[PDB]
Amino acid sequence: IAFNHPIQVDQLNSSYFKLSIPTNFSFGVTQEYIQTTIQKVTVDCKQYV
Amino acid sequence: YKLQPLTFLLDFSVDGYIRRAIDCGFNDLSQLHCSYESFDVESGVYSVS
Repeated sequence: IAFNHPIQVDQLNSSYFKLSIPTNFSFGVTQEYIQTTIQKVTVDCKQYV
Repeated sequence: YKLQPLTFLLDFSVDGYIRRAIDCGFNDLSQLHCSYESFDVESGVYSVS
């Protein structure tokens, strides 16, 4: 089991607030196919039947 | 005129005496007229045997 690891930040008692700053662009991803339409077909009566 | 068993769409006027009939067997358009059970069918692409 290795799903118990969480990235964390520490709250500050002082009025000033601690924060985490990004430094790397690290671009690149893919997006799921949306399907949009289904194949269109018509059965022919007196042939398939 | 020769007689054969046939499926005929029958249109009846106010009198109820048969005035207009459609022979489903003769012509592709007549088969389409028998479908929808209407003398005139809306324009569309229709499959035939």
